[PDB]
Amino acid sequence: RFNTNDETKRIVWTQTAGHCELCGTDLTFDYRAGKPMKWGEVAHILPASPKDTANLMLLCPGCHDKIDRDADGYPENDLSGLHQAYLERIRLAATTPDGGRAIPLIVQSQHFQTINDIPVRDLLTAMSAEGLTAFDQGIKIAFAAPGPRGRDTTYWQNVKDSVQYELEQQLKRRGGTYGDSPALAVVGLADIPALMMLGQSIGDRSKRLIFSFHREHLLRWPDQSAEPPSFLFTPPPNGDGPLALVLSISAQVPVRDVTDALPGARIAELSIPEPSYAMVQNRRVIHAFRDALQIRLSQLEALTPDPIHVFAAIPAALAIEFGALLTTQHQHTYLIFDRDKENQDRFTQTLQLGP
Amino acid sequence: NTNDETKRIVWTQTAGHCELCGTDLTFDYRAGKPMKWGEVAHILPASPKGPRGRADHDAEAHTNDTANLMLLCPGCHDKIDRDADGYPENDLSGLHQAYLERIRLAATTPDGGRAIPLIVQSQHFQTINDIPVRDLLTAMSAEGLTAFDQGIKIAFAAPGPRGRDTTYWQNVKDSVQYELEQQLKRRGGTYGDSPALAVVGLADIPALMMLGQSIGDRSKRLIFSFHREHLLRWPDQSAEPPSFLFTPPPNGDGPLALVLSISAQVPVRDVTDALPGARIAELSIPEPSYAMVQNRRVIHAFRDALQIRLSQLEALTPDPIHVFAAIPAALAIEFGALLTTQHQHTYLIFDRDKENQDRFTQTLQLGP
Amino acid sequence: FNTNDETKRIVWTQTAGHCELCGTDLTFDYRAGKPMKWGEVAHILPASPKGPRGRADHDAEAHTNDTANLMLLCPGCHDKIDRDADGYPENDLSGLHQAYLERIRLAATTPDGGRAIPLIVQSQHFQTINDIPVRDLLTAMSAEGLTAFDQGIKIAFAAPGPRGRDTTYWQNVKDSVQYELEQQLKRRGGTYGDSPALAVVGLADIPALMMLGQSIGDRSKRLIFSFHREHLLRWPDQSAEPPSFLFTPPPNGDGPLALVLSISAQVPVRDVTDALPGARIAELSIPEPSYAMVQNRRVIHAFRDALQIRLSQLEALTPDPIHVFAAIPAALAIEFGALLTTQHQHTYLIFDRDKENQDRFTQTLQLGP
Amino acid sequence: NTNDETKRIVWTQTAGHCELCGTDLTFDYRAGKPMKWGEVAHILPASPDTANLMLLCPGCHDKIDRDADGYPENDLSGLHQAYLERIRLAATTPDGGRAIPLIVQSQHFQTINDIPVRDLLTAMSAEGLTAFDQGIKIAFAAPGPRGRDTTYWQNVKDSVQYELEQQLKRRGGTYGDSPALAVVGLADIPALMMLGQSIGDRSKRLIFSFHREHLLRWPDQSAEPPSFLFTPPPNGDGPLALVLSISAQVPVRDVTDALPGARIAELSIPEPSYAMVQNRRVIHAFRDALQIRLSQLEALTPDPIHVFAAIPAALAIEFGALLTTQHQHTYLIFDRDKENQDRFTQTLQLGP
Ligand SMILES: Nc1ncnc2c1ncn2[C@@H]1O[C@@H]2COP(=O)(O)O[C@@H]3[C@H](O)[C@@H](COP(=O)(O)O[C@H]2[C@H]1O)O[C@H]3n1cnc2c(N)ncnc21
Ligand SMILES: Nc1ncnc2c1ncn2[C@@H]1O[C@@H]2COP(=O)(O)O[C@@H]3[C@H](O)[C@@H](COP(=O)(O)O[C@H]2[C@H]1O)O[C@H]3n1cnc2c(N)ncnc21
Ligand SMILES: Nc1ncnc2c1ncn2[C@@H]1O[C@@H]2COP(=O)(O)O[C@@H]3[C@H](O)[C@@H](COP(=O)(O)O[C@H]2[C@H]1O)O[C@H]3n1cnc2c(N)ncnc21
Ligand SMILES: Nc1ncnc2c1ncn2[C@@H]1O[C@@H]2COP(=O)(O)O[C@@H]3[C@H](O)[C@@H](COP(=O)(O)O[C@H]2[C@H]1O)O[C@H]3n1cnc2c(N)ncnc21
Ligand SMILES: [Mg+2]
Ligand SMILES: [Mg+2]
Ligand SMILES: [Mg+2]
Ligand SMILES: [Mg+2]
Ligand SMILES: [Mg+2]
Ligand SMILES: [Mg+2]
Ligand SMILES: [Mg+2]
Ligand SMILES: [Zn+2]
Ligand SMILES: [Zn+2]
Ligand SMILES: [Zn+2]
Ligand SMILES: [Zn+2]
Repeated sequence: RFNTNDETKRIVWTQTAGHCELCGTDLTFDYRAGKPMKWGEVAHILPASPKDTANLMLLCPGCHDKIDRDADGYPENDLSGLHQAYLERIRLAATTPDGGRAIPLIVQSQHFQTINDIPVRDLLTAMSAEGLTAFDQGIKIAFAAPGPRGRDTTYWQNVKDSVQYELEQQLKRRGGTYGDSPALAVVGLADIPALMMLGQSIGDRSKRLIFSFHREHLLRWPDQSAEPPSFLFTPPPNGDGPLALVLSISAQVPVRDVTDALPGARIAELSIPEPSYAMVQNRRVIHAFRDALQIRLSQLEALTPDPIHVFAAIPAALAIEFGALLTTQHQHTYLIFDRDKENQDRFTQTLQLGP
Repeated sequence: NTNDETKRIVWTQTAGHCELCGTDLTFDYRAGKPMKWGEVAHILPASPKGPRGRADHDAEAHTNDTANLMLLCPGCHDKIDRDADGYPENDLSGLHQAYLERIRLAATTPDGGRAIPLIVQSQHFQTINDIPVRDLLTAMSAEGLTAFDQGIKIAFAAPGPRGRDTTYWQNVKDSVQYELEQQLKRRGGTYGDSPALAVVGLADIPALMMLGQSIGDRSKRLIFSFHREHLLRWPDQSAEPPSFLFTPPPNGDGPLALVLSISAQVPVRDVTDALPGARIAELSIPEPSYAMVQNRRVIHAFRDALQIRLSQLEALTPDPIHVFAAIPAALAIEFGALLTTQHQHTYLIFDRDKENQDRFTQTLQLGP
Repeated sequence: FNTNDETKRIVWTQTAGHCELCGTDLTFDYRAGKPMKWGEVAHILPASPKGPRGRADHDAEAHTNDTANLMLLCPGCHDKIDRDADGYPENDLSGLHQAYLERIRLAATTPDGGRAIPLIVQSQHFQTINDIPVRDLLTAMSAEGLTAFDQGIKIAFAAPGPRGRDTTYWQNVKDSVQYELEQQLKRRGGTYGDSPALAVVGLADIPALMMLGQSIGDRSKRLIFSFHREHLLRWPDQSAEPPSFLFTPPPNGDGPLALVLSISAQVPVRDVTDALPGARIAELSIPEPSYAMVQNRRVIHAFRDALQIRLSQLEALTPDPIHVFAAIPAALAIEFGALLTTQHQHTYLIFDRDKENQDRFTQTLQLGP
Repeated sequence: NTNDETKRIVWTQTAGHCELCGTDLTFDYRAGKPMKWGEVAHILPASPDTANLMLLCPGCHDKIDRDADGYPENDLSGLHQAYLERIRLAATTPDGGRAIPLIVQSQHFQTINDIPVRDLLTAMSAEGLTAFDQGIKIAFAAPGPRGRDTTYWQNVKDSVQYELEQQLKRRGGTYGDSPALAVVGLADIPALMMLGQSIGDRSKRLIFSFHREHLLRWPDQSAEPPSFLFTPPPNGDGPLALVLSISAQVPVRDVTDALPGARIAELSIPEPSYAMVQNRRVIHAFRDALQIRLSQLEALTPDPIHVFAAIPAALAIEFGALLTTQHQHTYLIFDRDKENQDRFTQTLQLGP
């Protein structure tokens, strides 16, 4: 055998997480089975190379005899390559909480910042529950109020440059074990058009987790277990009319309201069986919505080079993912219609994406 | 109180790190002394009036229950006990058990050899484009792949005021053919003669194809994929690859166009616009979807299908094959990997132009 | 032997509520977002002589409430110093304790000098790591009463390609200075106002830093900072008298007019005529050219005054462009460019050392109107 | 109109000074008097949440709040937020100490004088430099059958830089800054110069020097740098040799031997001593003097400068780091080959 002190044993036992390094057997199995843990009988510590605690291995008796066949406490072959690889896999898992370094971001409309102001703590506790760890004050920004020219292209561009400014400064704050940028923990509560621009700013090609505000559960997921709802599709009819995509997710949009604001519209509908305002039970719902949506958008874009007119009844989190989805190099024109308080809540064009 | 054996088990099963922040609790790196500075923290306290305390909780049973004990750094332990509402019982247990299983799965992962991590990302998007290093190494570790270092991470210079111009593609070419070769060379001694490359890319489709052609020879290439939902984790190891449907090109003369409707459906009208009179051959899947990269098998299926169709098309035209691709990043790399030596025909890669109303424009010519 | 509550409250007050050894905020939990006091008032010299750093000569009772013996530390830094007394000796902890409290005292007593946009511009044309720390720039600004709403802009030119600093390379520099920087200043626009001041530090290609200075020369409120091989972003000596700048006029003739700047080092005349045969050489120099000559911003101002009028004279002696062969610090390369921001600007051709041409001065960038 | 937590927060976030004048409002405690936190200071909103509350002294309070309504007449939000930003910057400074320990050595000095990482880490720790992972302890590779040719030295550089760059990727701190580099070297001078060639001098890098007695700790941090005396070279057509008599007086006879006809310019100190590196500023002092003279010598001739240095190890690394600019002048480094009675011999070429 190989002589070792108690500290050296406790170091080896700890760095290896109590598993044999060659076969992976959990050497703490006896304690788990209610038996006394004989640390010295259930495992042998020896050097990883023939002949520091960093070069000592933890082996089950069965594997020790296999690699130390002369019973001289030293391996016959140089097992340092496998040994270091083992410790590295353990180190990576043990440090995994480092990957939770995240940036809180709460984007609200001035209306909701005065009605349902989201406190940063509500997002931080929801983040903490999922292993997302903030390290500084969260970003809390409100969409600027539109001026005389309304929410023209300049307005929407300044909103994008503002959000991208705020997130780019914090994303520079790299850390962890590999210098990665922190994750973005983002929640939005604003009109659908503004939340789409929030998605346009953040994209979907970075470690970012969308959170959803709920009247009762706050930003905690009402049911991480719920199965995402089916996203059913109704294809558009034959014709030359303007192509309209109706999203009936939060509520069933009356197709009559869509053709009233867009006469002759060719209506394509993406819905869930029973629309409900709280249908965002967990983040997997948001992902499922994206997948189903992009599949249909590819089908609709193939049906026309003309703009796709969107009439959406979707929760806030889905409005963001929608916007984020449309951040590829490819860009098709989408004309976002929203119920306009200035026109009796009738659908009117609010935002144009892409060319 | 927790006995010594149970505390030793807590230290062992956690690998001596803080379960909430991941700090190494077995060593002081500032002064370099090995020391124990972690604390075995109780989720549910002994006294019902302690942090997370409850009336009918049996403090005698859970005093030595490993499901109730966490290895925490001194600071994290202070925080969870001084904000019991911010760190509720359910929150801690879920993270607690997730942390243990992550370690246990690493300990029981068979060694899969060494590989050089390679992240290649661009900046032609109007949003942040950043692939986390840890996620690639985690994905690798799940396959028994370890690295002597965190590997290579190349970011293409962003497009200048003129969009993706000649200067831009010159930089992309320099990044793939000079920067990468130089960083791989400097890793020559550490990784060996023919080391495996664990590659993940999220960059221009024409660029990823150039990357593939450059690494297409590097024996043992492990293409990983960035997924909008699962990031670097494979969405489904058990998912069966889809059918790669092919449409033969129309007989006659005209530029032979190769359209790939994989992540989405490429409207034919966009191809003929940038290449009129084109003879189009489409490789597609029944349901084009950004999310279709469920496992490396799907990538293996695409190369096998594409390999055949490239052979057919390459023997149907003398002139170049004009490519109009809507394909995931992982498959765009595998496209180029087939053009390294198994398909030495000239290929003209087109791509969407933000400065020309989304029209297709010629980008890189990939061939001998 | 116990620290009373008044003293512990002083310790928390004088440290700004942060750990003196790792700098974490001990007044707040950022993960869950609850204001909480998770710091500990640690004792450098312990009460018991057997404690970490214990001494028999130390009168425990006398210094139980002595701020000089009491450090606010996070719980982890406290365990480490007490579990490795050999590695954290009392004189090192005392020295760090005083350094930390003095830096707080200096911040609290700095008069408010306004806001400024931190701007870092660095290249990658060197064969070593070139990285200006962000904290060091912000700390130099704060030392001058300048604060910022964010950590500012940091632009890192693309590394040269396989062909060295080729045409593609200098195009990227142009795009980095004229497009990337302008785009990030526009995006900061609003937060900082209409005409915000720029706290700019550079360590990049001499021609690139001049083009930078030219771009930012119009935008007033320019505060140049300097990376120093010894003092980093801190000015070496605010009280140092700027050096005198000697101007050698050019000889009369029809040859190309060359401006030679010998400030960081003496530019050998043979190198200027090697690259520009028959050059009429005018020189601005300091008595002892040195890499470390930028002792304070007044040095940069002296270089401006010493040269502003001389550029007017030289432009009158030739209609052709002026060829610049400069061995100057990064901060002065930016100031030079800022001088080239006049109406009907005379053209300047910047030469630079060329690693591809055995260190010969090669023509790089042209700077004009 | 504030609670005791809000006051404790305002007092802790302002470090206990008035935000307008900067007086230490804890002065009464310093004078041995009980602290009347409520009588020595005023907490008042910054404009006509704790983030928008100011700590002021009574005198400064009576000036801004003249109408006694409890609010300022003018908006002091700009000054107040600037003050908190400055305090925050100072308090987080220990976070700017993230460093990478690098101990580069030759197998000879490694076997004869292995420098332990502990000794580097404790010296770093005293200067506020805090390592976050295992230190990098390297040994210069052994030469092949071609010796230490240009290939060997390019592998040395590529090896150091690859490992250095892998740890600099581990950004951190408050602004994502790359960690500082804490480096000590104990190897032959040419190898130490190539170490400097690798790290450069344009990044947060702090050299440490192994001292015979004081180890990796500085002998005297108050010691003023020595005067670096320069002897101009003789006029002639011979080879220009630069002799550095810093740790010892180089015998010109040994320079003439290795270089017949050498024109010797010398940089030395009044009393060459192996212990002259009393602190880092001595190294900075050596660089400045050296560069001022190298500029002078380079202007004399385009011919290569032959270096015969008797210098401490830390200075050898700084010399190598100094010659990392775009500009490059050929420098031929001569070391003593122990296989020739310690006769000087060219071992390394730095230049274009
Ligand atoms: N035919 C039709 N019938 C009914 N509504 C229809 C419609 N056609 C379109 N709509 C609109 O679709 C969205 C449904 O409401 P929602 O709550 O499910 O989603 C909203 C939305 O994403 C965004 C902007 O709200 P608004 O502009 O009112 O848009 C509304 C509604 O007008 O904020 C979300 N939001 C509001 N309050 C919230 C809260 N308390 N908690 C969480 N999210 C909340
Ligand atoms: N008619 C058409 N419809 C839709 N797209 C069309 C098209 N005609 C061409 N295209 C292009 O096909 C690619 C589809 O997107 P994708 O994600 O499936 O594949 C991309 C690609 O491989 C590479 C460069 O991106 P891009 O230049 O946008 O190429 C896009 C798009 O422009 O990065 C991948 N990528 C982007 N964002 C990602 C993310 N968030 N996560 C993981 N991978 C991501
Ligand atoms: N005959 C000659 N002799 C000496 N130099 C000569 C020459 N002929 C030309 N030159 C050039 O004069 C500049 C002197 O160096 P400097 O530091 O005083 O100024 C530089 C410059 O302003 C800019 C780009 O550097 P570079 O391209 O190397 O220009 C070098 C050098 O090539 O960055 C500055 N810079 C570099 N490294 C730095 C550091 N570590 N810390 C702070 N600032 C640093
Ligand atoms: N005429 C002449 N007279 C005296 N020396 C002369 C000479 N002509 C050349 N030389 C050489 O100049 C260098 C001065 O020695 P130094 O110790 O002051 O600095 C050395 C050097 O930087 C590097 C390589 O050492 P070496 O190869 O012996 O080169 C020696 C010596 O041979 O290691 C440093 N180093 C060695 N041991 C050390 C220790 N114990 N503590 C701290 N630093 C130590
Ligand atoms: Mg059991
Ligand atoms: Mg054996
Ligand atoms: Mg506890
Ligand atoms: Mg505690
Ligand atoms: Mg203590
Ligand atoms: Mg403790
Ligand atoms: Mg008042
Ligand atoms: Zn085993
Ligand atoms: Zn922790
Ligand atoms: Zn601390
Ligand atoms: Zn005052």
